[PDB]
Amino acid sequence: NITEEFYQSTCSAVSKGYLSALRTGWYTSVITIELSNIKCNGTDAKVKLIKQELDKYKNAVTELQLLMQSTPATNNRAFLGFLLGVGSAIASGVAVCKVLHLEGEVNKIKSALLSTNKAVVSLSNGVSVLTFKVLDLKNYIDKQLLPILCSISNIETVIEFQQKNNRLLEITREFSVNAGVTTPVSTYMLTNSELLSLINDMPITNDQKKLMSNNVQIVRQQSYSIMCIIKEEVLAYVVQLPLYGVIDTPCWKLHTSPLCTTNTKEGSNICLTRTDRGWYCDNAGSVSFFPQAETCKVQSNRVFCDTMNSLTLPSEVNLCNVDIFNPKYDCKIMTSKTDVSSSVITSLGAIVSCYGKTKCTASNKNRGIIKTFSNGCDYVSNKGVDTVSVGNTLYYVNKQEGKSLYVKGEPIINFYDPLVFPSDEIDASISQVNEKINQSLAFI
Amino acid sequence: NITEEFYQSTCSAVSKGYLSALRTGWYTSVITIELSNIKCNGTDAKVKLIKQELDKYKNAVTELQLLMQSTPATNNRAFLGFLLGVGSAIASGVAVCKVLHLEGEVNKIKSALLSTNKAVVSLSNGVSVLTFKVLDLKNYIDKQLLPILCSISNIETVIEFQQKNNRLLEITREFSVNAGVTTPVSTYMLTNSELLSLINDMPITNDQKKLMSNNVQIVRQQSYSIMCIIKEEVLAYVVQLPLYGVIDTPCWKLHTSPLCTTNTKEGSNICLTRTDRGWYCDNAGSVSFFPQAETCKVQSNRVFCDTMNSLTLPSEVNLCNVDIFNPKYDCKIMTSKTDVSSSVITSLGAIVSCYGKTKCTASNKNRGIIKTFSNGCDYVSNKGVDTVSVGNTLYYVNKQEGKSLYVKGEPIINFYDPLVFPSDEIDASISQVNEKINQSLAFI
Amino acid sequence: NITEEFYQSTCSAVSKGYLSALRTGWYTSVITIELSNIKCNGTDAKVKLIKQELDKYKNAVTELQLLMQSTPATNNRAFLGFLLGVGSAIASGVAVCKVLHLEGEVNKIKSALLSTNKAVVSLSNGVSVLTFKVLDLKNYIDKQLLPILCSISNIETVIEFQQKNNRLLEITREFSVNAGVTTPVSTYMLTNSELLSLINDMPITNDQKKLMSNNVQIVRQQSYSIMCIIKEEVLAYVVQLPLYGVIDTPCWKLHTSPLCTTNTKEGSNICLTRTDRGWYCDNAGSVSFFPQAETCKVQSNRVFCDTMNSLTLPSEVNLCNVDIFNPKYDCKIMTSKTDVSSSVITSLGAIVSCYGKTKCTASNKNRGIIKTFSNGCDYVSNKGVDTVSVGNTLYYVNKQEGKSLYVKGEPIINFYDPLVFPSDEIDASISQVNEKINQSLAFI
Ligand SMILES: *[C@@H]1O[C@H](CO)[C@@H](O)[C@H](O)[C@H]1NC(C)=O
Ligand SMILES: *[C@@H]1O[C@H](CO)[C@@H](O)[C@H](O)[C@H]1NC(C)=O
Ligand SMILES: *[C@@H]1O[C@H](CO)[C@@H](O)[C@H](O)[C@H]1NC(C)=O
Repeated sequence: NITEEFYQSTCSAVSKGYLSALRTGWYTSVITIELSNIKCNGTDAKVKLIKQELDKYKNAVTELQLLMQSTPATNNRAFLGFLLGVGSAIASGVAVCKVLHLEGEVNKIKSALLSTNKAVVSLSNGVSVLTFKVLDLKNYIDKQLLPILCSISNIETVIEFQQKNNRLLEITREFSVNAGVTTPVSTYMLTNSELLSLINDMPITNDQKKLMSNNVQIVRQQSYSIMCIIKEEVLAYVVQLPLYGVIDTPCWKLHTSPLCTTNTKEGSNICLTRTDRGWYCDNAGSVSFFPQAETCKVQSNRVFCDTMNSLTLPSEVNLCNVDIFNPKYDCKIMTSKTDVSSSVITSLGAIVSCYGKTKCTASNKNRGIIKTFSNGCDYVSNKGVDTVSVGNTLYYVNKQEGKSLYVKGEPIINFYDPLVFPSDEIDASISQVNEKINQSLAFI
Repeated sequence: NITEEFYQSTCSAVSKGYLSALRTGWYTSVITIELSNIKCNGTDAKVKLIKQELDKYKNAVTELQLLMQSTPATNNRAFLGFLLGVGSAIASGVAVCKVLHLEGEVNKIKSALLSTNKAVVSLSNGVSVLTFKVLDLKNYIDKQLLPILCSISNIETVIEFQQKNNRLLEITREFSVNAGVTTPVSTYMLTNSELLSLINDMPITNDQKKLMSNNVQIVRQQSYSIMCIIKEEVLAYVVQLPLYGVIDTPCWKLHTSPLCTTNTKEGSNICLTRTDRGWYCDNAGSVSFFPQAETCKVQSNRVFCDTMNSLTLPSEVNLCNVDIFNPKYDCKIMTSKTDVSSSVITSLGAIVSCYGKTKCTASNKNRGIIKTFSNGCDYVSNKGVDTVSVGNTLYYVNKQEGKSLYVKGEPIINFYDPLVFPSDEIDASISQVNEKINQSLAFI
Repeated sequence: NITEEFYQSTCSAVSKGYLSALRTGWYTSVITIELSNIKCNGTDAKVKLIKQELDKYKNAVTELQLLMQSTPATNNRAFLGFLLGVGSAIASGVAVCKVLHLEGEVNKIKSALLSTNKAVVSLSNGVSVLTFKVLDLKNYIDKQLLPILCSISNIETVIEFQQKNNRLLEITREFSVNAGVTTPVSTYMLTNSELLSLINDMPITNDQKKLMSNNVQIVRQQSYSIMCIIKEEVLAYVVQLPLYGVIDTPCWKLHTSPLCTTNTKEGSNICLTRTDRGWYCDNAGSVSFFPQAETCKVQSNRVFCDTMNSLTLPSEVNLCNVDIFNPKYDCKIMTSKTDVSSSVITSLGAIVSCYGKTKCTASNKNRGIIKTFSNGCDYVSNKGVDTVSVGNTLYYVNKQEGKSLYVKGEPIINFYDPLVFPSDEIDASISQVNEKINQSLAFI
């Protein structure tokens, strides 16, 4: 299943054996709530609580109408994460909400949901969306609360109205503190049973349905709830769900740590770090590279990522793991003189970069220290090891089952003459450093 | 209204036509909740629920008193975002909460709100703050719950007490998971009707009132709720609201993308990227520049930003868009050899940086691909285009109405000799690169 | 108590007088909720609300069981913050949740909590954890709701069941929008009274107990709630609490701002910035350095940090404050030509970097401007000063009591010849710049 390989030559480790679940597109659906357009002298304590809860309903509608006085929009951005492009996440959902403001477009939705709660509607611009009516407050108020307008009430209707109205109030609270765009999509916007049935009635493959149904918590974190329109007794908000066009392709996570020399005199040390760490997944002949591995969510061996946070690299980028000096791909590195100690916890072990006077160890629960790292970059597997200490920092290692492979090799930092080594190169590569050394050497 | 101009020479696009709403200061207000200092043998099921809800009230007060055992403080920080300064956001509100601990200062507030819920109070240090009493639990408990202390109760008082007490419990929950400082300000801290009336009774211009009232959801996201003091049956917490001293000045958003050469042999390419992307707004003879455009919130054509996240640049910075080689301002760029493909979704179109073997296209809903980008930096408008693909990444473009202008020009990267081009310069400019090239040329 | 020293030579200020509270480890506890495995024809309005609330209970259990279809895991990352290592925060808690899936392990917990709500249990792998039963829904349903299965009910049982079931529903909502791992730990996962007693029954020093009890809001923000297992009528989720192995050691916060020359001709200026800003705390003969001071939480004079976000540096790093040219430690700086104006609000004052044509002032509430900064880097104390203005940005200063010391000195940027000054060095030091200048000088 999950395996790992550490490369002593480049101070890096690769965790193989994962499967992909990349979000490639969006599916926009319209969630609706039918409202009541409702306009005594009694002071009954049972009806006073009804008038109180009914005023919470009037204010919620007014608050949401005041909220839609403008076009919904989220804040847009317009190691190697700074190389990414800039997208507009809710651009697809906003385009669907723009259509619902066209005249007669809401009446098309209101009539389709007249005899059922769930319907597919083709909009005027051509988009085929799935529409869902999740709360019929119009039917409840006009059939139960209106016949009391008095003092013909009971305590059982006060409780039932507070329950039905509570969802509208909570949806309002979320939109009020999020400027009408929320993520992840809470259970008030879409309950678990509603989401599961929404996924089932969705035009996707059987493999996409089973994937989304077995990982609904991830689907929520990758969805947006966009407040849309209140018109003609209909409250509509667009839910924007992820499409996983890439499923079950190989994925692997590259971990990197600084590789420095271990000379005794302080300051005369040179360092080198592979900057291409992150998640990699095979995707359509290329490799989708996610520089900020903190953007992907891992469930057992499934990896959920968003292509918006990816670069599309040639598959030859994998050669940097075996031979960082290969002539087919220019492997990205950074150079530095900052030889500070740290550790990187991998999927099945821990990389340790111990330099200077730092105390680096690997311990077990009952027995204590079992390995003492010397100066340089080293690695230990989580088999038999429970914690790793670098300086004053205690790292817990991941206790997942898997086999690691230690690939011995000469650290490539030893191949560089420190006198002509180009320190302080942040976005560099093997060929750039060689081109810079060749200039410094010719100038001597 | 909204227009856009793409500059082929520098691979950048400017979106003009926006209006400003910059937060320049803070207005601190004091929100109060009057508490009851309350100290049978019956087992009535109606009174047992009252004793349960009353114990939730006692614990909430104790939890908030335990919360104020120290001075409230938020975590402080002390492309071009690293050039920003460091502020203390709640420093103004904390100074107001420090005054409320002075003796007799709380009694001044308690007496001002005796005959009304809303009052302006001048504190001892000279600050004139607006005080609001939003919940009188003291009056409810002492007039309704105290007369039952028994078993003279009904179910209608159990429900009404749970409703009034629920707000205090929720305010407590928020402060417990936020260390007494919350943002945005939820509807439990300040309801929509309370906030709107607070804005109305605020000493500001009529233009500031209408702006804040039409964008209350933004005012929440730019406000802080600071837990303050519990003393003498009074629960006080400071709400810190934004002041928009700059309103309706021109704003524009600068989008930049890497500009590289398109030579066939891999690695021999040089790249150049304008680093001055972000939001720009005219402000008091200068230009307020926001390097991280993700910090500003856009509502239709209004742009809400915080001057704390801005630099104050000369208005001559606008010359970099027309002539990046102008002698009046040193335009900021970065150099690199990393020619990776990406796209930047603009307000009215999309910039495409296609390099190497990447497949870059622009498509429509029904018809599919309509443009195939060649190697280099190019642009397409959202008119007729719905999606843009770079590699394995699908970008949805913004469907907002507006007119774009394509300004043809020679890409400035072609003006540089690659042999003496200074690659890997992150925080550089046009003059710095020229000064570095002149040194490499003189040394040959 | 709190003091501050500004160094005019290096444009930096140190705030001394704080005490440490560094998280060094984790303590995992198991929170349990006993569930009821429950399987009429009446339409009574009192029993219909019971069947409604009972179906919310069935769905909550089903939703949580569907949530555990995989191993819980959070998104992992694998000025000087980029030098930090990479940990797995919930690795310790996940290893405890992995043990609860072993057969018979849950039955050990179920029997220990049979006669009490609070117990210490030694697991099969050897870990001694504290187990807590916080909700016995099994006892409530089987003793009160089961005897009605009808129409023997009252309204007092509908309210009491909605109250007890509400906590399970809220715990479910949090786990649904967080993929089973939440932080901070809300009051639904662990109430304030439960947490305080959990801290009391914890195997730690008396000093750790009093510290955690007086700062429970911080303990929440540094804890994780990990959804674990639902097996044999037991709902278990692991709460992972911080261990503060370092307490009451000296801490100080280093603030830095750009130091530039003030020549009249634009562009001919060189800049220099100390990059070692952040929090420093004495820790076990070394110094724990936190490069991103926004990760530490300050309560009065106590500083709560996490060693996972720290580097372990020699105590000689403190010499950079008095003598940045000391031969014992290579002080980290960055070089630049970007002379932009900004301010840094310190604990007791404000650093001002005024360059070019920027208007930099320091004002008071009633009197207005009292100091006008000239070009260069300067400092003002919060005594008598309420606000600081740099350009169009208004900074409020911290009004905390304390004494500042202005240490006069020649700005070290004046010691460098601009013709051979190495601009655009991001991760550099004093010795690196000298080594680069010596090369440029020998080449002339
Ligand atoms: C200089 O370039 C040549 C050819 O590209 C290469 O073989 C040699 O190793 C380079 N020199 C250094 C010091 O990297
Ligand atoms: C060198 O500097 C001069 C004057 O500043 C300028 O005209 C020339 O273009 C520079 N050379 C290069 C290669 O940029
Ligand atoms: C060159 O190095 C020597 C010895 O390390 C030092 O004394 C001198 O100041 C350096 N020169 C410059 C310009 O920094």
